[PDB]
Amino acid sequence: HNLSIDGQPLSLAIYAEPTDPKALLTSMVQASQGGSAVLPGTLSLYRF
Amino acid sequence: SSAIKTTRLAEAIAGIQLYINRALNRIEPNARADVSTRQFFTDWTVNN
Repeated sequence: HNLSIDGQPLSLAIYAEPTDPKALLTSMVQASQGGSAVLPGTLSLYRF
Repeated sequence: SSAIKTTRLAEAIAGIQLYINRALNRIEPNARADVSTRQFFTDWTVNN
C-alpha cells in the first residue's frame, strides 16, 4: 500500500479547494399600475 | 496498489529472483539439483 515502515504515507494528497463564496443580490420589482378615471360632472349654481 | 510503479526490466528481474529463490530453497518440487549446483547459484549469496 506504498507506506513507510512505520506507516507514514509516501504520497502527498490534494483536495481541489472549494470554489469561493457566493454573492447574492436583490433588485427592485415594478408592476403595471393604472390611474383613476373621470365621471361626468354636476352643474353648479355659481359663476366660474 | 496502483500507486507503486516500476519498469518492465525491473519487474522481470524481481520475478526471476523470486523464482530462483523458490527453486533453490526446495519450495517448488522437482527442481533440477544438478542445475542448482552451478557457480551462479553457489555464489547466490551475492548474486541475489
